[PDB]
Amino acid sequence: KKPNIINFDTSLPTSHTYLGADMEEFHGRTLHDDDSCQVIPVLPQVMMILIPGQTLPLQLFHPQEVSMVRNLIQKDRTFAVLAYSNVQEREAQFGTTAEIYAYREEQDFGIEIVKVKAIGRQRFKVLELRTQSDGIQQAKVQILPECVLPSTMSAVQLESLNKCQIFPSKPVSREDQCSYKWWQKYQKRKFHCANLTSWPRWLYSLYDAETLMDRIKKQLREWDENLKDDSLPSNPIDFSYRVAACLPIDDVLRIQLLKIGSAIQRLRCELDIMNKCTSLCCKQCQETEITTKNEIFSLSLCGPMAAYVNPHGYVHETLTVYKACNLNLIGRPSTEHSWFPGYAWTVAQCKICASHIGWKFTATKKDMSPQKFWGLTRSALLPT
Amino acid sequence: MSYNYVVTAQKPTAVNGCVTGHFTSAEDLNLLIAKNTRLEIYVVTAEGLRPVKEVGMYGKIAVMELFRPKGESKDLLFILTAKYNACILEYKQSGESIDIITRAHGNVQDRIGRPSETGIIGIIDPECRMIGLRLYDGLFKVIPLDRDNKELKAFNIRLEELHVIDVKFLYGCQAPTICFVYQDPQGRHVKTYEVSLREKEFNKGPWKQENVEAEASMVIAVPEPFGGAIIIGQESITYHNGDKYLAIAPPIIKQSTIVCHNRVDPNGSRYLLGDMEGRLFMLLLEKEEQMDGTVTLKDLRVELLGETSIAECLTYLDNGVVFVGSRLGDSQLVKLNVDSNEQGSYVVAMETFTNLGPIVDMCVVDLERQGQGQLVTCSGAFKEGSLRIIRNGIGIHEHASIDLPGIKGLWPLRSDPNRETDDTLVLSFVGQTRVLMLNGEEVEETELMGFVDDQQTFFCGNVAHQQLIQITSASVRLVSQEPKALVSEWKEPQAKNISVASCNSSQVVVAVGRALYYLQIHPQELRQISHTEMEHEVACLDITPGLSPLCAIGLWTDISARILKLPSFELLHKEMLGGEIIPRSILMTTFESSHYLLCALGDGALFYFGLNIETGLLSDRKKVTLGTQPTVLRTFRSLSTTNVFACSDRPTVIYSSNHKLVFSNVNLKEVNYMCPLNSDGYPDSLALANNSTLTIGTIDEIQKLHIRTVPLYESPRKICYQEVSQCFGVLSSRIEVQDTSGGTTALRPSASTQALSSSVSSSKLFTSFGEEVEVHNLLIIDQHTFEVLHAHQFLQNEYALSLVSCKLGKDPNTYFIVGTAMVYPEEAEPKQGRIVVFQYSDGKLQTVAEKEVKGAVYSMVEFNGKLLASINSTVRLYEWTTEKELRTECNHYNNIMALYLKTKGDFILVGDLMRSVLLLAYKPMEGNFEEIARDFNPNWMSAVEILDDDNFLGAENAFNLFVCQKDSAATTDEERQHLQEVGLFHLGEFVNVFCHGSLVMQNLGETSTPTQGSVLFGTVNGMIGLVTSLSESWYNLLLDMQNRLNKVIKSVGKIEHSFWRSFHTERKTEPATGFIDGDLIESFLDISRPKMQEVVANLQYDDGSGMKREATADDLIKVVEELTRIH
Ligand SMILES: N#Cc1ccc(N2CCN(Cc3ccc(COc4cccc5c4CN([C@H]4CCC(=O)NC4=O)C5=O)cc3)CC2)c(F)c1
Ligand SMILES: [Zn+2]
Repeated sequence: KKPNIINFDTSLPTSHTYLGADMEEFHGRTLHDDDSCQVIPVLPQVMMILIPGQTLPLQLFHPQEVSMVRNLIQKDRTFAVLAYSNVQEREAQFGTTAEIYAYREEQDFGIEIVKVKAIGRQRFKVLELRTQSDGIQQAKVQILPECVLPSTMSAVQLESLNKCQIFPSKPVSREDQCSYKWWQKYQKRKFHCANLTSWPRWLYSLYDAETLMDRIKKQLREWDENLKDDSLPSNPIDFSYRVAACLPIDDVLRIQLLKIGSAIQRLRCELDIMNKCTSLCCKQCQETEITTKNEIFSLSLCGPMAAYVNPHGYVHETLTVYKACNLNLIGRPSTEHSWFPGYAWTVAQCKICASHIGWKFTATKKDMSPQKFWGLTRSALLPT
Repeated sequence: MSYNYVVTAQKPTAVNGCVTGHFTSAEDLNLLIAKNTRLEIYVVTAEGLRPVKEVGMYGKIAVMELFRPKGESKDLLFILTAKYNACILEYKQSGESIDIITRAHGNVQDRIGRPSETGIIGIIDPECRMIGLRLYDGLFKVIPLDRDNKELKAFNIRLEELHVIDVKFLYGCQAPTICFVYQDPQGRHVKTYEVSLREKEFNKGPWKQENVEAEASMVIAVPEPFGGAIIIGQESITYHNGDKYLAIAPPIIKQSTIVCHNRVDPNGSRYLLGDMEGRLFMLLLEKEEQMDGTVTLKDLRVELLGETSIAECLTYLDNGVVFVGSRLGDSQLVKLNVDSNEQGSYVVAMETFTNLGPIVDMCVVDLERQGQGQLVTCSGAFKEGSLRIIRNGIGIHEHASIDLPGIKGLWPLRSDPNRETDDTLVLSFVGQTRVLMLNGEEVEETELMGFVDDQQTFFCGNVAHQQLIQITSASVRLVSQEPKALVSEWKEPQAKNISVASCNSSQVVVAVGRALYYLQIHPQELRQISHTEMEHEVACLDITPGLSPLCAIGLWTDISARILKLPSFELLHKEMLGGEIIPRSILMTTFESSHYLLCALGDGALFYFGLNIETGLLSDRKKVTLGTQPTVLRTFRSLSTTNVFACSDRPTVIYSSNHKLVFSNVNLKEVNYMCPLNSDGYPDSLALANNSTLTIGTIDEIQKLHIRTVPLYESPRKICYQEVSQCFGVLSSRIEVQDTSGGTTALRPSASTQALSSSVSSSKLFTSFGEEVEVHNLLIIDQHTFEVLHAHQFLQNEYALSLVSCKLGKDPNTYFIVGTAMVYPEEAEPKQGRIVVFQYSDGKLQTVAEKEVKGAVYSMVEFNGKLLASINSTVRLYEWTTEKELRTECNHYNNIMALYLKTKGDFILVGDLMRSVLLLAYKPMEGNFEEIARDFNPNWMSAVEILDDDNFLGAENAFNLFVCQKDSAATTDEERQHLQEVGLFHLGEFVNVFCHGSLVMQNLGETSTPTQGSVLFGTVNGMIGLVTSLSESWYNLLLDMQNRLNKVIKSVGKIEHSFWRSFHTERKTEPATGFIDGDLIESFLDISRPKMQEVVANLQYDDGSGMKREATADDLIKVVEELTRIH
C-alpha cells in the first residue's frame, strides 16, 4: 500500500533492456487477408496463450530454431503461437500469429543464440498440424476474422435526433460528480430510442462498448492508480485485448476469452470474471493465500502482468503486488538479469510446498519503492 | 428447406421526411412524404391534402430532396437509399397515366469505410451544381450534376475533421461553399470550405473558424439577402456571416432541445422550429438594418406558438397551415393563426393521419365476431401513447338513421315519371306495409294509392310496361304508373295466402301453399302465363335474368334445391342441398361474369353452386359458413357489377375479384334485412335495417383495414388480454418531474391518473430538482368501452418488464403475472426483482402472490400450466402451489441473458441481444432442461419466433430476417447440436414483436390452403407483416415466376430486386435464400395483358400429373388470388 510516490519511469519494462540494448528493429507491420488459409511456421518450446497486442520476449539456442528464425526474417516476419489447452502435447485448436519487430543474433559461447521480441497481431484456428522432418512444423491456419458491431441504436435510431449523438468530451478527467452526472445524461440522451423498442435503456447500456469500458476502467482505477489515458486505447478491440492480457486469470479462461470474436462479448466476460475473482492461490497447494484483488498495481505500461524471459529462454508472465503473503526468500538479492532497471530480485517460494511462485524485488536506490515489489509468475497461480 | 412467404398486410405509417415543391407541375404545389419504402405525392390545396400518387421504392429513403437545375420546368427528386442506391427521378403524366421516370441511378457506396456515427447527410447546392453526401468518416462524397452524368459518378474528398455534426450549403456564394460544425477535444467549432469541382478538392472558407456553444447541434442556412448560417444549440441561437455575429439566450427553449426546422418564407425572414417534447417555436429575423442597400440582422426574437405532436419533420404549407410529420406519434395538419389566441396557444388542429408506429407489443383477440381475429397494439410513445385496434372488413359509412320496431323487409318503389331516381320506399312491418316516402330527408308514412295498407306485403317493386307491382300475402296487386291507380288485381284462383313470392322486371312467380303459378306482366293487364304444381311446398323461389330461362325453387318438405323451366313444368335440374334444414333464400347472380347459384340455408350455411345460363346447371359444389342465422341474400347495385349482401347475424359482402368470390365482413353487429336505396338525397346508398333501427349509408370499395384509437397519454409497454374478465391488461409508464418536496408531480392528465379506481403497491421485501423519473403502472381496460377500469402503481424505482395473462396449475382462476426489477442509477445491472400475481375480480385488483427474485425478470411465458421465467441469465420454472404461492421446480444456467422466451409444446427457445439463439427441451420424466442445439453469431437481434417444431424465425441487424432449422435426422452429434441457417431476407424494417394469428376468417375449406401457419410481426415504422410456410414445388414455381417478374417490371430508380432483398450487414452481405417476396408476386396482377404473357412462357405450371408447358396466364391468376386471401 504505497500511494503517491510511484517514481519508476514506468516505460523501461516495456522495452526489455535486459535483453540487450542495440537490438535491431523493423520498419512496421504486415497484413493477412481475412478468412484466408495460410501456412505459418510454429516455433516450439513455448507453452502460453498470447493475447493479441502482448509483447513476447524470446531467447533461442538450438540451431534448428535459430535457422527457422533466420530464414523466416528473410521471407516475411510472421510465425505462429498455438494456444495450448490444459492437455499438453500439441493439444491446441486456437492460436495467434506473432510479428517480429526486434532481432539480434549473437556469437558468444560458440553458439548462434538469437534474442527476438515479437507481438501478437491476428487470431486463427488451426485446421491441421502437419509436422516437417526438419523440426519446425508449419501449421495449416485459417485467419479468424475480427467482428465489430455498430451501435445497438443504429437499427432503431430516430433520424431527427442523429445530430445529438455526438457527445461533448468528458469534463476534466477522472473526477467525481463529473462522471456520474455526466454518465446519467449520456445514457439518457444516447438510448432515447429505447422507447421505440420493447426494452428499457439500462438493458441497452448493458451492451454498450463505452459504458462497459468505463466500468472496467473504474474498477481498474479502484485497484491501481491509472493515469487517465495511460496507453489505454479508445478502440474497444484494443482495450478488450489489453484487459484480457492484464487480467489475473488461468489458462482456460484465457482460451475462452480468445475464442470470442466480438469486443462487446469479451468485455462482458471480462467484467463477469474480474467481478467474480477476488483471490489468487498456489496451484501446487490450492490451500494457501498469497495475494488479493486490491493489492495489485503496475510498473509497466502493459498493466499488472507482462511476459519476460529468464536467461535460459523460458517465458514467465509476472504479476506485480504491493505485499504478498505466505512466501519465503532464499539467497541474497541479486540483479544480474533483472527485468526491472533498478531492483535486485530475490527468488520467492511457497512456505508449504516450496514452489516457485515468483520473486521479491528489493530496491537499490533510496528514491524508489522500498523493497516492496512482488513479481509472482503464473507457474503456480490460480483464481480462487 | 424453409420456403417461406412474407407479405405486408399494412404498409408502414411513420413519417421520416417530407418536402414541398413544384414536382408534378410548375404551377401546382406538392407535398412529398416518405414513410419508409413508400413515397407519397400529395397536392396542397385550400381544403387540405389531395393524394395523387403512391410509389413503392426498393429501399429505405434515407435522404430525399427536391432540386430544379437550370433549363428545367419543374423540380426533380433526388432520393438516396440506406443501401446507398442514389437516384434522380422525374414526374411525368400524360392525361391519365402516372409514371415516375428515373433520370439517373447508381450505387454510391465505398468498398472500405466505417459509416458515420451521426449518419447519412445529403445536401444539394442551392445553385444546383453538386450533391454532397457525408456517408463515411473523413470522406466527403461529391456527385456532379450534369445532363451527361446519367450513372452518378462521384468523387471523394479528404476531410481533416473526422467528427462532423451538421453540414449544409450556404446561400449567396460565387463558388459552392459548405459550412459545418465539428468536434475537437478543444471543443466545438464551425468551419467553412469552398468546394471546387475543377480540381476536386477543398479550399479556404469565406470566413474563418469561430468557436461556438459547447452543444451546437444544428445548422440552418439563411437564404438571400441575409446570407450566412444560424447555429442552434441547447441554450443559444447564433448567427454567423463573417464580420457579422450575434447570439441570443432565450429562456423558453432551455426546457428541451430543437431537433427540426423548416423555413416558412422565401426570403428567410421567419423560421419554424420543433423540439423533443413537441412544441412549435418561431424564430424571428429582423431586417430593420439597411445602410446602403445591404440587409443585415438586428434581432432574433423567439416566440412559442403552441404544443403539437412530437414532430420529426416540419413543413410549412401555404396560408398558415403546417404539416407536422410525426414518427412516434400521429401526423397532423395544424393551423398557425395569429388572431385566435384562445388560451395562449397559436395553434389549432385541422387533421390527424393514422400512425401505428412504433408497435411495442400487440395481441390477436376475437373481440366482436367469433372466428375472425382483431389486432390490438401498443402504439406511440410519451404523450402520444395509445391503443390501436385494427380490424379487417368493409366499412359502411353511416349517413342517416330512423326508428322502426323490427322491420321484416324493405323495398323501393317507383311512382314518378321515369328519371332513374328513387322517391319512395315501402317498409313491410309485422302486419302492415308502411310506405315511408321520402323525396328528400322525410320520415313520414304515405301509403301508395295502388298498394294495400295492412296485408304483410311479400314483394313491392316497379314492374315493366309502366306499372308498379306490389304482391302481398292475400293477392298480387298492380298499380299504374302515370294514372297511379290500381288497374289490375291478380287475385289468386284459390284466394289463399301467398307463401313465397318472386318478382322480376316483367314476370312474377307466386307460390301458394305447395302450388306454383307463373304470370306475365302486360301493359295494364295481368295475364297468367302458366300453372303447375309441386310435390313439396316451395320454401324459396327466385327468378332473375326480360324472360328468365329457369326458376330456382327450394323444397320445404324435401330440403333440396331444384331448377325448373319457367315457361314449362318439368324440372331442368335438381340436387340435394345438404338436407339438414329447409333452405332460407336462393338467388342467381352473375357477379364473376358467369352463372352462379348462391343458396343460403336457415342454419347459416351457403351451399354455393355453379349453374349454366343456357341450359342445365353444373355442380361446382361449395359450402361456406356465412353465419348462424338465415341470411337474406340481396344484390345491391352500388358496386362494380352486382355484388351480394348476405344479411345475417354475421353480415358479409360477396364480391368477385378474379373469378374467386371474396366474402368480407362488415362493421355492423347484425343486420335483419338490407336493400339498396339510391335516393336523390343519398345517391348510391344502401338501407340496412337491424332489429331495432333502420340506417341508410354507403359502403367501402373492398376489404379495407380499419383502425380505432384509444389515447392513453402515456407510453404503453406490453399488452395482454384476459378472456374471462373481458379486460385488457397493459403496462404503461409516465414521466414525472422531481420537485423539491420529496414527491413526484406529474406533467399531464394520463390514463393512469384518470382511472375509476386506483391502487399503489405496498411491499416490504427489501433526487435532484428537475430530474425526470419513470412511474410504472398496470392499467386494466374494458374490452368494449375501452375505458381505464383500474390503474395499479408499482413501487418507486421499480421497472416492469413482462406481462402474461394465464391460468396456472389446477386453479380455475386466471391471473395477471408481472415481472419487475428494482433499478437504481447507482448500479448498472439490477440485483433484485419481483414476480407479482394479480387477479382482477369485481372491478377490484388484488395481489394474489408476490415473489422476490435476485435479478431482472426479462421475460415470462406459460409452459403447460407452469410459469417459466428468465431471471438475468438463468431460466427458472415455477409451479403453482395449492396455497397460491409460486414454488421453484427446475433451473438452467446460461451464459447469455434470456431476453426472449418462446415455447411450442416442450421446446423452449431462448434468445438474447447478441443473436445467440439457444434451444432447450424440458424432459418431464426427469424434470430438468437439456439443450438440443445452439447457434451463435455476433449480431443484433430484435425478435424471435417459433415457426414450427423444426424452423425458427428471427429479426437480425440491418433490418434483416433469418430462418434457422435443426437437422434432427443428422447422424452426427456435432450437426445435431448446431442450428443450420437456411433463410435470409432483407425486410427493411425493425421488427419488435412476433405473434401467431391471422386477420382473415379461419375456414378449413377441406382442401386447406397452399400456406401452412401464419405469423404477424409489427415494426417500429408501424408496418404489419405476415409470414407463412410453403411447399417445395410451390416455392420453386413462385421463385421462377419472381425471376421472370424481375425482367418485366420496371422499378423506380432501377434498383435490382435481388440486391434490395440481399441479406445486408455492415460486415457481410449475401443473396436472399428461402424467402419469397410476396409484394412482387402480388404485383403480378397489376400489369397488363402483354406483360403477363411475357412473364409466363415455360413455367411448367401443372404439378399434379403432367407439365402443361404452355401454363396459360389465368392459372397464375388462380395462384396469386389464392395467395392474396391470406391477408
Ligand atoms: N543450448 C543452450 C544454452 C546455451 C547457453 C546458455 N547460457 C548459460 C549461461 N547463462 C548465463 C547466466 C546464467 C545464470 C544467471 C543467473 O540468473 C538466473 C538463473 C536462472 C533463472 C533466472 C535467473 C534470473 N531470473 C530472473 C529473475 C527476475 C528478473 O527480473 N530477471 C530474471 O532474469 C531467472 O528466472 C545469469 C546468467 C546464459 C545462458 C544456456 F543456458 C543454454
Ligand atoms: Zn504452495
